Amino acid sequence: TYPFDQNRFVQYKATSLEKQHKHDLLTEPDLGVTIDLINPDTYRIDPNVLLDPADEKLLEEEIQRSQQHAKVVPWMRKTEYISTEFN
Amino acid sequence: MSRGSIEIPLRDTDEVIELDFDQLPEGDEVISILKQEHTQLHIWIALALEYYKQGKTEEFVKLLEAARIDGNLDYRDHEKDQMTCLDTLAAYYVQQARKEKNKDNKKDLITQATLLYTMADKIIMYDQNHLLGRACFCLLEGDKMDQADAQFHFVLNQSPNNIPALLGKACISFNKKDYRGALAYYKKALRTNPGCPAEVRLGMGHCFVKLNKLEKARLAFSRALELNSKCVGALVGLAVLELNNKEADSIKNGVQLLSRAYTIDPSNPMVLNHLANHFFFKKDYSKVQHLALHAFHNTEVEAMQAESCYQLARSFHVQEDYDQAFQYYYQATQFASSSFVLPFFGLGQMYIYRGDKENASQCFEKVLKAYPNNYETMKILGSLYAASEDQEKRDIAKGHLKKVTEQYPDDVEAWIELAQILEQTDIQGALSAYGTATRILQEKVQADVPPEILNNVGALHFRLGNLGEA
Repeated sequence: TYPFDQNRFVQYKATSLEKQHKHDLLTEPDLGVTIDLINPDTYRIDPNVLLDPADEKLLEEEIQRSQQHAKVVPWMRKTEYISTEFN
Repeated sequence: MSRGSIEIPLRDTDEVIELDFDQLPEGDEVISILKQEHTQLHIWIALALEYYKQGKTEEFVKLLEAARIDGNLDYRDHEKDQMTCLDTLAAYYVQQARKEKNKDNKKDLITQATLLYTMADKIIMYDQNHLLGRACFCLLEGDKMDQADAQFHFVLNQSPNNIPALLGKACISFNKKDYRGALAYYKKALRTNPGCPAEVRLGMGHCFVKLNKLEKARLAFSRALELNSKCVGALVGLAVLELNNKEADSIKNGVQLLSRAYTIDPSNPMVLNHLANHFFFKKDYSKVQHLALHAFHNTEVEAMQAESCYQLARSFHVQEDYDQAFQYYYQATQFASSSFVLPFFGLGQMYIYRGDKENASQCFEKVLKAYPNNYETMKILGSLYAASEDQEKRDIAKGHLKKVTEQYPDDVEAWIELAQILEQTDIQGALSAYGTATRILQEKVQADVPPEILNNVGALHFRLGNLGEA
C-alpha cells in the first residue's frame, strides 16, 4: 500500500466550494413586520388616495426578435412595384 | 395641521377641561384627574393613544392598568370601550414580548398576556379588533400559527380592503412557504392603505429574491433605502445582494454597508455574519470568533445558526482546534439549510481526521448529492472509497477517481489511487495508471519513483507474464 499522508485532506486549503457558494436571506417568519393594532391610524382605509407608482408596477400580472431581415448582405437586392408612371 | 385638544366632562359641572396635545402634563397627574372626575372609558382610550403616540409606553402602560379597574361603564357604549382598553394592553404585552431577545422575559410577559387575552374573550370574541389581536398573540408563540391563519382568513373575509388582516395572512403565507399567495396578499395589503411603516415594504424586497427577481429586489431595496435609511433589514438585503454579486469591489462596499448596519443595530444576528466572513480573510481570527459567537448567541431561530457556527467552525479549523471545530461543524450541519453545504464539507474533514471514515463519507455524499460537480469533494470521495472493503464501492471509487483523472491530467495521487483499485481486476489499467503517475513524477516533480510503485508495477508485470520487466 502506498504511504499516503494521514492528514492530507484534514489541512485547510482553498477549495472550489469556497468561491462557488451562495449566501441566503434568513429572517424571522414574520419578517420584521407585525400588525400594528395598537394604532387605529394604520387600521384606517383610504381608497381615494392615489396609489404609489411602484405599487402600480407590482400589480402587473406576470405570465409564464430576429434581426436577420435587416442584415445588410450586400449582394441581395430590393423589389419595386407597379407604379402608374415609369420611364 | 392641529394635533387636537382632548375634552373631558367635569363631574357636576358644564365646563369641560380642554388640553392640547403639545403641552399635555405628565400622565401621573392626568390619571388622578380622571379618577377624581369619573369620566367615560373613551376618554381614557383617547389619552392612552395620545401617550402611545408620544413614544412613551410607560405612561400609556400605567394609565391602562389603573383604568381597567375603576372604569365607569354607565353608558350605552361601555362594552366596546372596555374590550378595546383590555385588548390594547394585552396586545402591547405581546408586542413587547416579541421585541425582547430573552426567552425568559418572553415567558414572563406572555404569562400576563395569556391571562388578559382570555379575559377579553370572556366578554366578546366576534369583534374584528379582538380577532386580529388574538391572531397576533397566537402567532407570537408559533405553535398556534394555524389559529392565526384561520383568524386572519375570516377577518379578511369580513372586509377585503383591510391591511392588518391581509398583512397577517401574507406573513403566515411566508411562514408556510406559500409563495404565490404570500406575494398576492402582500400586494393587495399594500394597496389597501399606502400609509404604513416602511417595514411592510421590506417584505416585498425579500419576496422578490424569493422569486429570483434580483433586479426587482435591487430596485425595491433602492426605494427602501431612499424612503427610510433606518431599515436594518433593507440594508442587510442590499448587502447580501452585493455579496451574492461575487465581485471584489462588490464585497468591499458590501462590507462597509454591513458595518454601518451593525453600528445601527448590533443585536441583529444576520448582519454580523456577512461582515465576519470577510474578517476571516483579514487574518484577525480572534475578531472572527467574537463576531461568530456573538451572532450565534444573539439569535433564537435555528436557520440563522447555520451560518455563524460554520464560520466559527471554519475559523476553528485553521486554529488546529479539531475537536471543537468538529463539534461546531456538527452544530452547523444539524441546523442547516439546503442552500448551505460547506459545513458538511468541514464536518467530513473533521470526521476524516478523527478516523470516522464512514460518517465522513456520509457528509461528503450529502455534499455530492447537493453538488455533484465539485472537484475537491470528488478527489476526497474517490480516495476515501478506494480504501473500502466492500466490492461494490470500489467501482464507485474507480468512477470518482477516473472522473478526477480526466478532469485533472496531472494528479499523481489520483492516478495512484485509481491504480490501487484497478489492480483488483484490471491489470492493464493499473499498469497504465502507474505508468502515468510515473510520467508526472519524472516530468514535473522530477523525482525518482517511490519503491512501492515500482514493486507494484513489477508485480503487475509478473501477473501479466513479463518476467523480464518484473
